[PDB]
Amino acid sequence: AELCESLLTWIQTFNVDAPCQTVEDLTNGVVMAQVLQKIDPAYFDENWLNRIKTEVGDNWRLKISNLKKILKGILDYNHEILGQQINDFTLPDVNLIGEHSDAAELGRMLQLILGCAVNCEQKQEYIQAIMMMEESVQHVVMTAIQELMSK
Amino acid sequence: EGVLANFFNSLLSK
Repeated sequence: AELCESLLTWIQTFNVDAPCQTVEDLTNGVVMAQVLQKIDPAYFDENWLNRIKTEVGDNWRLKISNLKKILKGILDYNHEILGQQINDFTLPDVNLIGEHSDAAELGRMLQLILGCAVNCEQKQEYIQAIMMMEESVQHVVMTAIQELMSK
Repeated sequence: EGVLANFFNSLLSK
């Protein structure tokens, strides 16, 4: 904890198209998918984004379907592009995100997305941007990176 | 907190 909301602030620095003001705004996967496209548009391309349904509303079953596709993508990216540098021993429980808006599990998913950004080809620029954020956010991001980069 | 910069610059150094 203290992860989800600091990482929400970080997510907000991408200024994606979908609303990203609240925890609930992240539960259907669309914001996450748009952020991943910004992180690596060569991998998280339009063909991939098309699989994420928009206008989900309160349909938690579709939320979960979207989130499973997002997590699949992250884990494939980690394996195929990042050489397994992100620690994926504990997977976020996307069912609890969909069914209960569980912000702790959401924080874990956001941590994986952070791991993509700080290991992608543009990692220098993502890290430099983090270094401009509020100190309280940077400290949580630091702890999150320590965890995800450890073996 | 300046030590935060050491952490992030250390990532950049790797």
